Order: sequence, then C-alpha cells, then structure tokens
Amino acid sequence: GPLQSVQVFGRKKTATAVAHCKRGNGLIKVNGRPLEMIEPRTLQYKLLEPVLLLGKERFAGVDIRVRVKGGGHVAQIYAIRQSISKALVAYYQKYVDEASKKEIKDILIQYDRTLLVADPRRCESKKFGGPGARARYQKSYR
Amino acid sequence: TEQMTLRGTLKGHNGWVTQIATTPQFPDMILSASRDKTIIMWKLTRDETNYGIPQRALRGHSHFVSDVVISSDGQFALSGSWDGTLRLWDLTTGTTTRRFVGHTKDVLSVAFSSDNRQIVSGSRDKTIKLWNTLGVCKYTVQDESHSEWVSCVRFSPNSSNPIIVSCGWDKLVKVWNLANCKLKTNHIGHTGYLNTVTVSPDGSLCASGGKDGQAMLWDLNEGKHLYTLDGGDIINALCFSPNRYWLCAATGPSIKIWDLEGKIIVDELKQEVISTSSKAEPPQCTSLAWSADGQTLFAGYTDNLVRVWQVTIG
Amino acid sequence: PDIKLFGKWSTDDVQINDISLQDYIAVKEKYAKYLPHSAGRYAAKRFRKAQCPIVERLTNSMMMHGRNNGKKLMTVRIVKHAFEIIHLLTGENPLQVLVNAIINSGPREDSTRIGRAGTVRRQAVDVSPLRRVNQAIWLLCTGAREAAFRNIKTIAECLADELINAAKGSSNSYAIKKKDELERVAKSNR
Amino acid sequence: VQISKKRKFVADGIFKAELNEFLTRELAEDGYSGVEVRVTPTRTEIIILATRTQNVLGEKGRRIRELTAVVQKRFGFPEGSVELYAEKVATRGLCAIAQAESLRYKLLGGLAVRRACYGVLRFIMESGAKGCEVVVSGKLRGQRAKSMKFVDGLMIHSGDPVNYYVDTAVRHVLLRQGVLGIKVKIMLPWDPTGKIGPKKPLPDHVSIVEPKDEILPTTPISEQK
Amino acid sequence: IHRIRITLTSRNVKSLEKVCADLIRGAKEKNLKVKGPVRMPTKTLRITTRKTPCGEGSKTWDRFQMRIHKRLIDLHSPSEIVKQITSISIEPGVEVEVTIA
Amino acid sequence: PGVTVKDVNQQEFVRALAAFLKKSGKLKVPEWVDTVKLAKHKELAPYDENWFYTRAASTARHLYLRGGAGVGSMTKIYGGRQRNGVMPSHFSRGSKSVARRVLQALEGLKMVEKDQDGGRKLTPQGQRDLDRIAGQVAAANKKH
Amino acid sequence: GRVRTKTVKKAARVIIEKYYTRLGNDFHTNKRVCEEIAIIPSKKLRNKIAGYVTHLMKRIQRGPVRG
RNA sequence: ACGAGACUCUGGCAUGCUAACUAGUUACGCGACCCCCGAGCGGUCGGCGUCCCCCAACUUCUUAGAGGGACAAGUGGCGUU
Ligand SMILES: [Mg+2]
Ligand SMILES: [Mg+2]
Ligand SMILES: [Mg+2]
Ligand SMILES: [Mg+2]
Ligand SMILES: [Mg+2]
Ligand SMILES: [Mg+2]
Ligand SMILES: [Mg+2]
Ligand SMILES: [Mg+2]
Repeated sequence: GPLQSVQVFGRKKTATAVAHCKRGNGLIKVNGRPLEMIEPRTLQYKLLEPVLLLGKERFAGVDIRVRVKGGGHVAQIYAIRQSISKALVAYYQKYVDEASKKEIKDILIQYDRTLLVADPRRCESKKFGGPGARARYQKSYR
Repeated sequence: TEQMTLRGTLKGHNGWVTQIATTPQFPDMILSASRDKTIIMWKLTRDETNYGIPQRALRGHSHFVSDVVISSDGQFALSGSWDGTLRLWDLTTGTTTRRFVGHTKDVLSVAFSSDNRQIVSGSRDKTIKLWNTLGVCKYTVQDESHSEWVSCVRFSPNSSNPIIVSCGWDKLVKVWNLANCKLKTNHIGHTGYLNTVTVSPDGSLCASGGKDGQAMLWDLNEGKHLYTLDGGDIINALCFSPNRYWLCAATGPSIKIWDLEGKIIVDELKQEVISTSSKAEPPQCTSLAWSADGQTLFAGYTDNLVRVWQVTIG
Repeated sequence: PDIKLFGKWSTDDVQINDISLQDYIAVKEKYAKYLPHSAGRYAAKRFRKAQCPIVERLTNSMMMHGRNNGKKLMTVRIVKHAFEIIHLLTGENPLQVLVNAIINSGPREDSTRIGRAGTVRRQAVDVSPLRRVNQAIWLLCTGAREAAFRNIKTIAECLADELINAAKGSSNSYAIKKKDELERVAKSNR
Repeated sequence: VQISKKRKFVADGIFKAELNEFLTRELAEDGYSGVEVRVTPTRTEIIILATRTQNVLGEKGRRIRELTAVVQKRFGFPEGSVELYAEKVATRGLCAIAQAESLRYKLLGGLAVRRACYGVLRFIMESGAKGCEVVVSGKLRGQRAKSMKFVDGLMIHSGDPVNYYVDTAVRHVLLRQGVLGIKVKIMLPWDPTGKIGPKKPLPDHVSIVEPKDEILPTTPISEQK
Repeated sequence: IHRIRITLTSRNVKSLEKVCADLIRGAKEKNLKVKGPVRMPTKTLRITTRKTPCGEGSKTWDRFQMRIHKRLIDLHSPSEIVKQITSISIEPGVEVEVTIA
Repeated sequence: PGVTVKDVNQQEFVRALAAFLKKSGKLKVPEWVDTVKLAKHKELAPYDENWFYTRAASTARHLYLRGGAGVGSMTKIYGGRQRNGVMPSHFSRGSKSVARRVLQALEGLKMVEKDQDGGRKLTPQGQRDLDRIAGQVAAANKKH
Repeated sequence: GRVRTKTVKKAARVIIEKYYTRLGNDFHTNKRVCEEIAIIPSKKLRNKIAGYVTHLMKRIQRGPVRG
C-alpha cells in the first residue's frame, strides 16, 4: 500500500483553508471537528454541496482533513468548499484516470465555478477626505 | 497507389499541439505536447465514439512545451519548454525525475540519442548544449553555431560516424560530428528562416524546410545538395516513412506526401465543409509523426486537435 | 440527485404563466440551489442579474434599512421561516406562491415625468420585463417592512402575508395597491 | 542597551540631514555640492564634494582640520572616528546645487539678473545637459514682485523618470530690499555608464536597430571544413 | 568551528541582494556550509502629514513611506574565515552584523 | 468508536458538564455570587442563579481546547462590547476575581493544575471526565 | 478605450518595414522577435507593440495598407 | 516639444525556480484520554523528540527575491471595412 496523498488550498478574501487528502475510508474533518459541527449552521448546505453533487461513493476511498485560518466565518466556509473540491480533483488526477477527473470537474463547474476557481475581489484602500474608498465627507456652502 | 483517409480526432488540449511522439514498444499509446503547458499521454481505444482518450497529464513546465520525445524502451519521456529548462519524466508514475538547467532562453528542440545516453538541446540563446542523463551539461557550443535561433537539432540513426544536424534562422543547415563536437558541414540553399530538419531511417538523407516553402533534400554521408521539392506556404514539419520511402511535409492548411523515387505528389490532406468559416484561415498543421506500424499518420494542428490519417491500399 | 431549496422545497413543479417574464425569473433546473446565498458577482455586467435565482434576489432586497445592511444570514432565516409559514397557510409550494406574487405585482405600463421643479407633467410608457421584476420585488419587500414595524408580529409572518395576498391578487397587499395606482396614473396620462 | 532598527535608521537619516545643512551653510562660498558618509567600524569617513577644494582645505589644511574637530564636538562620537576628505565634482555644469550657488553669488556681486541667468543657462547647455530651466522670483524691479523664466532644451515634468532624470535646486539670496528666490532644473543626458547621467533610458524611447546586409542566395552550396 | 549568524539590514533591495550573493559565493568557494539567505518580513514605516504649512485650503495629505529589508545567513565555521569573507562585504547602505550564538 | 469532546455539540456539552458539576456538589462557590455582575460592560446580574457552574464548565472546556490560559486570557475570552451612552461602543474585558475563583475552584476538584510555562491546564482526570461527558452527550443525541 | 498612442504605432511600422521577413501572424513569435531586434525598456510597451504588429501583418496579408 | 499616455508603488495567478529552528507541513517515536460489541494501518491533542555528538524528509500552506503572464491577442458581427 503506497503512501499517496495531496494537499490543496482554497481562498476567500483573507481566509485560507488547506485540505490534506489521502487514502482512507471516507473521513472528512475540519480543524478536527466533523463537517456538521461547523458554525454557522445557516450555511451548512454550502459546506455539504460537493458531497451532495458527487455522492459519497467518490469520497468513500479518501480521508480529508482541513485546516482553516484567517478572514471571517463566511469567508472560511467558502474557502473550505473550494479546498475540498480542488483536493478531490487533484487526487483523482494523480491516482485515478483522466476521465474520472474530467467527469468530476465538469459536474463541479456546471453547478458553481467558485468551487474550483478563486474570487479575486479584495477590499479597496481608503482615501483621505472621506469615510471610505468612495464616500466623501459632507460638503457645505455658506 | 494509396489514399490517406481521416480516421478520427483526439481532443484533450486547450492550446496549439506542438509535437507528437510515438514508440515501437507500445503501439497503443501516444505522447503529445501542447501550448497549455501540459503533455498528454493518449491511450488508443479505436472505438466508435473516440479513437483515443487522454490517460495522464504531465505538468511541470511554467511556459509552453515545444518538443517531446520518448525513450527507446518507452518508459521515460523528455521535454523542452519556453521556460529554459528540460524535463525528464517517468511515464509510469507521471513525475519529473530529472531537470536540465543552463539555458537562458526558450529551448526550441530536444533530441534523444540512439542509445539513450546523450541529450542535445538547441535554444533561442543561439546555443546547442549536450547533456547526459544525470543532468550535467557536458558540452555547450559557442563556436558560431548560428547567428540566429536554432530551430531543430536531431541525431543520425546510422551505423556510420554519429552526426548531429541543426537548422538555423540564419538560413543555414549545419552538420556536426559527435564525440568531438566540431563543425563538419555547412549547407546554404534556403531563402528564409528554417523550422524543421529530419533524418531518414537509413541515415543517408536529410530534409530541411522553412518559410521559403521548398523542402531541400541533402546527402549526409557525402555532403552535397540532392533535391528540392516545392511545397505550400510554410513547411512546419518534415517526416520520413520508416518502411515506405516517402516524405511527408506539414503545410499550414494541408499535408503533402511526396514519393522520393518519382518526385510525384501522392496525396494532399485537408478538409473543411463549412462555408461561413471560409473567411477565417484554416488551422495550421504544426506537428507530424509516423506510428511504428507505418499505417497511421498523427498530425497536430493549431485547432487544439490531433488528427489521425489511415492508409488505404488500392 | 434532486436539489431542493432549504432541503425540502422542490423546483420541478413550479411553472411560470407569463411568457414575457419567463426569461427573467430564475427558478428552474439550472437555477436550482440549496440556499439563497452564493456570493456571486451579478452586478459586474448589465443584464447579468437576470441569471440570479429569484429567492436570492428577494434575500438581497430584504436587507433594509441601513440598520440591517449586510445582515444576510438573518435575511436567509427570515425567508426560510416565511416559506414555512406560507406552506402551512396555503398548502402549496412557496416557490409557486413567490412566482405568482412577482408576476402579479409588476406594473405593466408606467408614466415618465417631465418636471419643472414644482409642476410635473407625464406621458405613458411601457415597462421592460426586468424592471417589472425589480419593482415587484421592491414593492413586496417594502410592504413587508412597513407591516412589521412597531407591531407585535414577526417579519416572517408579515412577509408571508404579503406574498400570499400578492399571489392571490387581493387588494389587501401593499404591492397590488401601488401597482394599481401607478397603472391608473399611466392610463390617465395617455 | 541598544535601540531598534527603525530608530537607528531614522537617527542615521537625521544625522545626515543635519550634517548636510551645516556643510551647506559653512561652505556655500566654496561651491559646496554634497556630502557622502561611508560608515566603517574602524572610522566613519565623510567625503565633501565641492567645485574647489583649495578653500575647503584652507592653508596647510587648517580649515578642514577645524571642521573635523567641530563635527566630533557636535555629534559626540569619539576622537579618531572622524576624517573629512574633499573631492572635486566630475562635471560642475550638470550639478543643480553648484549652478544655483554660482548664480546666487553672481547676483550678490551686483551682476544683472538677466545676464547672469543667461550665462548660467549657456554654461549648463554647453556642459552637455538635455535642457535647463532657471526661475528668479522677487522684487526684481519696483515695489511689485514678479518672476523671470529662462528655459532651453528638453524638459519632463510628470512621472517617475523625473526622479532620476531631473536635478533641482532652490536657493535664497538676501538683497538690500528683501529676499530673491532661485530655482534651477537640469535634465540629465542618457549615459550608458552611470558617470554623468542615468543608466536606464526614458521609458517611451524605443530604439530599433538597422538590419545588417544579407547576401542573396542563388545556388545551393555545401561547404565542408 | 562556530555557529555564526550574519544579519544584513538595508533600505534598497538591489544592493542587499548583491551583498548576500557575494557572501554566499565567497563562503561556498571555501567549501563551507551555508544556510539562507532567509528573508525577514519587510518593515514599512509611514508618516501622514498635511501639505499646507498653514490651515487654509483643501485638506490634502502627504503619505511618506520607508521600507526596511532584512536577511539572515548561517555559517558553521571558525571566526577567522568569516572575517576573511566579511572584509570584502563592506557596501554603502547595508548594515552587516556578525554574531556567535 | 470512542467519543471525544470535539465530536459533540459544544452548547449541549457545556450544559451537561454544568449539570454534572452541580450534581457532584464538591465545587466551591463564593459568597458574593448573588450580588455581582460578571463584567463592567454588563448592565445586570446574570439571569441564571446557577451561573457559577456554567462558567466553570465553560472554563474547563476552554482549557481542554487550548491549554495554558491564565486569568487575563479568560478575562479576554469573556469580554464583550460596551455601550456607553452617547459615545461609540468599545471592547471591554470581564472581571478578574470571577475567573480567578473559577480557576481555583476547578483546581480544588483536581481537574485543573498549574502549567509549567504559566497559567493553568487540565489533569488527566479532568480530560477523562470531559470525554465521559462528551460520550454521554453523544449517546443522548443519538438515542433520541 | 483601447486606442494605441503614436509611439506604439510608429515603432510597429518601423519594425514591420525593417524586418518583414521574420514576422508572421502569431503574437508570441512576434513578441519574441521584437525583444530580439528592438530595445523596449518596458514589458507592457513591448506587448502592445507586438500586438499591433500582428494586427498590421494580418491587414497586410488581406491587402495593401495606406501607410 | 511639454501635458495626456508611457512611468513608479499597489491588488489578483505560478503544486514551475531560489531557501528558511525568529515560518510551517507531512511522517515517524513517546505520552494523555475515549470506545473490550466491532481495541484498530482506530479517533482528539496549539501535548513532548526528530538543526544544534549521532537521532527525518519537503516548501502545499507563511515570508521575499529572480523571472513568466494580457496584447483587444482568437472567433463572430457592426464600421469608410
Ligand atoms: Mg472596508
Ligand atoms: Mg466601511
Ligand atoms: Mg414587529
Ligand atoms: Mg511625458
Ligand atoms: Mg501619467
Ligand atoms: Mg467575547
Ligand atoms: Mg449607546
Ligand atoms: Mg510557496
């Protein structure tokens, strides 16, 4: 039994989540906790989307552990989703044939492109003369 | 009297197909380099829906991949890129086993020796470097190799004295002697830059081509100009049939086959049915290769496609 | 697999009765999502917000006023509770109720103003389907917001009542009254 | 104890600024151009660049021997760590500070404003500069102040190339009725070496080489050597 | 044989990298064991001031910025060879500190 | 198939641990628990009179997850936003005399011990108790 | 807007005049030739010049140009 | 010819290069706890070794250097084409 594993990262505004995926039985954990114990649970389906789209059969041969850092809660969740999807695709590319990777990538991309491609948006700098990047202080005459 | 008929098409790339490599050991697999920084190993099924599907992607190059060549036993692969480095991959696991560094410009061509113990590489640095398997550049040539870019470098598979042939953008075809690495022969017949040079399996004839559109056949052992065959716009690739005594040239829109005994065209390969797309230029034929079986031509095009042509005997 | 909003509301049975608005309401198979929260970039290009699912558009338009800007999780919760209340009250798919409410709320003919700051004179014009959808969503959210203010009644209940009345066509809803008044003024400005 | 790197670099900058100000006030008459401090653990060397070194050195080296004293007195670091050297500028026409001082001392002698400005402009252009600008502002004639402007050659105003292609100098001169202000701008020429000009070219200047002569091939020739 | 750390601090990166390359090449020409150069995070000091010497006009601000770059090199060697290689290293603008841990 | 603390829901785990500590009866409770508020940004005293047990359970859980926390760290953990009249709100820390007494009481139960580097950490007995509580919580969640 | 300033156009026209043989319809080969023959101190300026050279070569292949 | 553009800093991409105990990852040992109905190639560990006599490898994640990358380049329309 060779030691085959892949580490992939996903990003949101400042949040970075790195998923390590190796041969296993189907364990998926984030920071040591199960997927269903991550907060907030309002956006729980956003975290279960890749599994629901691909099924437990494709995840049944791998163990995945995610470490998240930075950003906010929503950004961390969106980073975790992308890290999971990219890690599974990268594992299938290396240790399975190319056809399975193509199928998985097509299924993921059709539903949502951000599962595999990062969002480049970042906060804009403040400029003097106003509260923020675009807004200006109240002008007065007379 | 043979007709070449399009059999199928392979679609796995996102960029221009730049080189196609075959091997006698494994007839069922092909290796194709492309401009998407990826080298695709194709597994041939010869099925109804798909003639072949991609099997494994070799991705370690930051820039375009220019040339790819398989080893004698078909177990390793060699590749040059525009990032200035060469890569030696294990085809079994799809991992880079060796890296060759030392070029300061894009590496345009790379060639394996007949014993898989010598490696040659020509760069846009106007430099020809000779390396071993371990990755050490044994000898670099700055002896006025070319005043311009070096397009292609090839080894001569002949029982006689080993020979390396190169073509330059300075309109010259140079012939160097192996194991001593000295300039042996110069050939000045072209009007324009050169793209490809190839050697017949006998090791006696060589073909040179470029922008001028004329494929010039020279004699290697004796060192004289033999023939000149007119072609299309630009000659991208030149190949010899291992068992049929043919010369296949890859022009932009079409592919030409010449019989060297009669100097007569055997076939021209091109197809397009849509009338609306006639305004746009047809995709160019970039790469060309013969299967060791001798019955299928593999042609890589600008259209991000690889087309297979089957010989039909009449 | 079958994708259902919030895990329980299917989208296959929903159908749109207006041919004009079919291309601007996204509720169908390729627009079926689990949650009305995607963090998508729909405002980057013109007409791109017609590809945004209509539930997410309602959620976006419910983050008012300025004391509620950016609180999108509370809005998702409000929408979930409102859909639950709608299903309990009517007994049908809340997505169909939302589609009917948006169809009925959108004004069909408007009046464009030519105004010298005090006096204003107007002329009747037509309304594009995208503006119809936008104005319907705005009117529904405004009606729910004004209903919930200074009253012992959850915002979800008020939103459910507004949607039910708008889908029914009853005049008890804010959106229907506003649409009727706008169309009456447009008719009188012919 | 010791201080942090931020404070250390800020202190070095402040020391260099004060040293330059003191040297300017002391050696304006001698065409003082600049100061360069090379710090070595053995000794800290100070190179004084000025048009003429005879006045800076003084007779038998007295005056410079005074300066290296007061510096040691001022900043307090121990004796034997001070050593001043005087080096003449390679080309005095391409230095804006030296030309501003020359114009100031020509005006102080009673020379006409226009004649002195034109002489400085001609000398700068003859030195090899791409262009030059000289502005003199104040009560040149009468109770009402004005400004005279003398320009020649090329000149760039906006962008990053201004930082390394333009040399600027601002000076004040006290005449009987008040202060006159002098501004001098010099545009350096492009020099492949870094001696008298910027090494890098202007960003938008593209130099296309002329192709070499090529012999037209007629007949295929094979040459073996 | 000492574990010796060389810390290089500079304001411009070209001179700093030139000095680091010179030190690495010199040390490796003596067949020594070198670690690094490891680059510390760049420090950015900022001063925001008003342009006007008085309080009249539009409120415009100048943003002055200074950047400090830091490198570390590790050497397993006696003191004498380190001073041999270091003597050449003197460069204008770069502060070199040699310590024995 | 062994349940650990990270597997179960944290709020239910805190409730169960607080109930276990209260039922044990060996926890030491200060005299002034009924007359104090837990921070200076609080307006009122805590609603639940048995708040000391809940705070002790929360502190034990935090020491389980991240060991070596002192009085200042616990004070920062339980800090919150302070509204001050017509001025903008600001972050404010908790009371030190509550955190210190909670830590001392947990040390009196042989569940918390002094850390070598500084602060406090859990004893193997405390870890065993927390894992047992987590197993009970998981069993109760799954059975129902 | 994507209008090219006269610097790019002048450089492209001079390059096409002097080195018409070496150029073609490929942007990347053209940008590799331009850095070989011409001195452009910027990467973006070189890319703009190469991109205009490719367009001008296509126009020349279509037919004669006014310039 | 100046201004505009070009230019400088900044934000996005690199599983390609350079190399790090004042950054880490993975793996392997020790230890604590849980499940004796599945006790295990089991789970959790911001708990301790693995550079410094000898006791692991490697930069994905962190830092910052050198380079690449985008040019309205490809296709289809509209334009004096
Ligand atoms: Mg902000
Ligand atoms: Mg803000
Ligand atoms: Mg209310
Ligand atoms: Mg300009
Ligand atoms: Mg500008
Ligand atoms: Mg808090
Ligand atoms: Mg308040
Ligand atoms: Mg990295």
